[PDB]
Amino acid sequence: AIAPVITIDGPSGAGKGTLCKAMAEALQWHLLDSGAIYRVLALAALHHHVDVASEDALVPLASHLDVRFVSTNGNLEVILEGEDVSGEIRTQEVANAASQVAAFPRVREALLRRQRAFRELPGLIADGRDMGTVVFPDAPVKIFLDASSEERAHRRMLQLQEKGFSVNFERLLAEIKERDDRDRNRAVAPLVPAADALVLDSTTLSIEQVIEKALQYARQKLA
Ligand SMILES: Nc1ccn([C@H]2C[C@H](O)[C@@H](COP(=O)(O)O)O2)c(=O)n1
Repeated sequence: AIAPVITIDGPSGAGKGTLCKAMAEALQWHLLDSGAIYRVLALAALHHHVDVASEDALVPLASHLDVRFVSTNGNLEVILEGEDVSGEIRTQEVANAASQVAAFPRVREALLRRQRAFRELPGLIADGRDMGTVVFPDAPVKIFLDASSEERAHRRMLQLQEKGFSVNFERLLAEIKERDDRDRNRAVAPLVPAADALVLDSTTLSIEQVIEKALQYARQKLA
């Protein structure tokens, strides 16, 4: 309950993950990739044949979901039912399925405790959509990392090409656009910056610049 927390909310592909890892390292604080949980759940639904369009069927899945995260030894390691799925949850599908699953209010609430349990001394950087607005309301440090949707798409495309996957800009743009709209239009706990959240727009800023500003702001408020 009583422990500092830095929330980093923002749309898809805004670089929250990186920014979260970089700050966790610079502060030797714990990390929480909330998206990973939603993605893990969606992967459980697929394996256990649970209808992703059914709130009733997802709830029992959510409350009894056996997940597990291991310390970022250079990377994150997601474990479902004792099986490293770290790569499988990083596909487009799952990502689409996590959005879908994420829309049901009853589901989110059934996951509330698991996320809040990451709040431990000395600190916790929390990456998600509603960390600063629902999950940890009283966070002393709230950042809303964002960009234009065109930029985030270009970055995503360039990242895919690095790994050698075919790409299309138009398509990718429509992929995230849909994703955000869903997470933004959602009647319960939608994407939206907390009033006291610092809006970080990284459109023209390099990666180091983002970290630089994020850390400057954090250290200031946390003394
Ligand atoms: N705190 C969060 C994190 C994620 N999501 C949902 C909407 C995102 O589309 C999806 C995957 O998020 P991420 O790409 O950050 O893994 O899960 C959410 O509703 N709340």
